[PDB]
Amino acid sequence: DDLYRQSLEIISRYLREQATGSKDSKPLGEAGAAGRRALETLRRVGDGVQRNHETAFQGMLRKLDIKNEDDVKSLSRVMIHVFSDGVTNWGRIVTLISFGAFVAKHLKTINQESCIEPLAESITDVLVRTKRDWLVKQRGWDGFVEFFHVE
Amino acid sequence: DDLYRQSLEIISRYLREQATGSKDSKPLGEAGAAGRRALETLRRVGDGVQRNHETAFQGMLRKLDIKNEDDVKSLSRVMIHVFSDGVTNWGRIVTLISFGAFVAKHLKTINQESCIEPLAESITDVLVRTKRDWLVKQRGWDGFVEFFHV
Amino acid sequence: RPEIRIAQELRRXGDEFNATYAR
Amino acid sequence: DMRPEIRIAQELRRXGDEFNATYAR
Repeated sequence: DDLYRQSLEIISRYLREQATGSKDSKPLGEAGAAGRRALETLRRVGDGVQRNHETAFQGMLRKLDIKNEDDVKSLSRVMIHVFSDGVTNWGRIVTLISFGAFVAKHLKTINQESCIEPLAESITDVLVRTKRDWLVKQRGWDGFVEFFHVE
Repeated sequence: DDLYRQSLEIISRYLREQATGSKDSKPLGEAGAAGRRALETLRRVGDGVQRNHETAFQGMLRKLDIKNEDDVKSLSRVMIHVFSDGVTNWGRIVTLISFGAFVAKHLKTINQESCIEPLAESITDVLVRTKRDWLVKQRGWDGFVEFFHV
Repeated sequence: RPEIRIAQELRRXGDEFNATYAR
Repeated sequence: DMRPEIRIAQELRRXGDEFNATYAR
């Protein structure tokens, strides 16, 4: 499942660097150039979403009270509910990833960095395994980069 | 103080329309040309700010615990703090007016409509009485309309 | 559930954000 | 008073500046 592996690599890398505050120079292994531009786009757009909704996100995280690995399945349930109206678009997708990055920052703060990888896999699972055909029709991460292109 | 009267009229009308949910056709009285387009712009931009920050605003309103007329002056204190870095721009101003409308909606919900006018006056007081020179340099509400032109 | 309410908030935010790039 | 008002102001200031930048761009 190349699409899952590529997607996990991008989302995992973004959540990791957000939680640590450091952009890893390690090259993308399973993303093939398109992933590099996607991560670059996700940094710009994902960071802006977090700045726009930081206080809202804090309240959501508090209500969810995610403290360990078995709580990540609540973010999975939330994402399923988001898409339950049958609508899919990149704004929704990148808002969920950005909330994921916000949660990862919190997990690192409370010495729960081990939960960041399972969090990323949970997010990628919903995206790729329930929205596969839509992603493929958008040409995957290339469509993501094009959609958020800055003039 | 024409600038105060013009500004109060715009902000008062917007807060009241939001609280009741009904766009009044009553013409603006002391706002001239800029006033008509300003309320139109404030409706578009202000409604979008509230959509963008509804949940954050709800939490803010909860922490402030505004229940009656004495509590209304806390928004003016919040506005003073917002501008304490010496920076002024229309995004800040409209975000504060939009939160004011969000509060006005709440006041109506708890049968405190009498507090909406004092809230509008407190907002207008901070804007006009502490940022007068900046407003005049921006060409007042005409600059507001141009800045947010679509 | 709190999860359903949080989802509605994230969906709304997502759609507002999508619209600034779609046009 | 001072403490919650100051934190709320910082949030509104941030929101205000993020929004301003989408039009001043």
